[PDB]
Amino acid sequence: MTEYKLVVVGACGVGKSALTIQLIQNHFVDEYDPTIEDSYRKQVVIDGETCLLDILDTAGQEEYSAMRDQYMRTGEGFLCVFAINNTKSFEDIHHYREQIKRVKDSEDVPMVLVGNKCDLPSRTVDTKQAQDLARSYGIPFIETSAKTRQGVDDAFYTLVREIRKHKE
Ligand SMILES: *CCC(=O)N1CCN(c2nc(NCCC(=O)N(C)C)nc3cc(-c4cc(O)cc5ccccc45)c(Cl)cc23)CC1
Ligand SMILES: Nc1nc2c(ncn2[C@@H]2O[C@H](COP(=O)(O)OP(=O)(O)O)[C@@H](O)[C@H]2O)c(=O)[nH]1
Ligand SMILES: [Mg+2]
Repeated sequence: MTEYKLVVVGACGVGKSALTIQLIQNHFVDEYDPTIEDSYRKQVVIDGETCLLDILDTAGQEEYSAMRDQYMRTGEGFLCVFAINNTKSFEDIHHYREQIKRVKDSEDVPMVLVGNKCDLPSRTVDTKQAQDLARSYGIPFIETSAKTRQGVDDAFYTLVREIRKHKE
């Protein structure tokens, strides 16, 4: 079966680890060590086709370094996560998109924009703001809550669909 290398990126504390652990283990982690970067494998059925997901949950801060850049080029799709109560993390999406474009030779890289923590009432990044940014990039936007699990599988599966569309 096909294996998809997915890379979860975004600012510190947006929910990268919580999203990933909800996908893999189906529980919510409150204090997953912010410095720990690990990969997880999971077999899933998407649109009736079984595949293997190979998911990197990023945590390191280093950039513009040959080794990390070479590794990130191997990512086939990127889950670009911000938190809807963290304006800075939304603004950082530009930086993450630029890093993906910098390291990937391809001009069209599978990406999904994820606005996480949608269970919270204090929302400083509007749905429309994020939808407009996703429309500018031409990529899907998904609102998620790792806490309640809303949209978690949909975000990852949407990214796989974006890779399948790119490879075809
Ligand atoms: C809690 C700690 C945590 O989760 N993280 C992960 C994200 N981190 C991170 N920080 C930065 N800082 C640069 C300052 C800046 O201007 N902004 C907007 C944050 N840079 C990161 C870069 C990358 C990254 C690096 C390379 O080399 C390639 C590449 C390709 C595609 C996507 C990202 C990258 C990563 Cl993975 C995380 C970065 C802070 C700690
Ligand atoms: N309310 C809420 N809290 C979340 C959500 N996702 C993550 N968190 C919390 O925000 C903090 C940072 O999450 P984490 O996944 O460790 O962030 P990372 O640095 O991006 O890996 C932790 O306390 C999580 O429990 C969410 O969807 N809703
Ligand atoms: Mg983490």
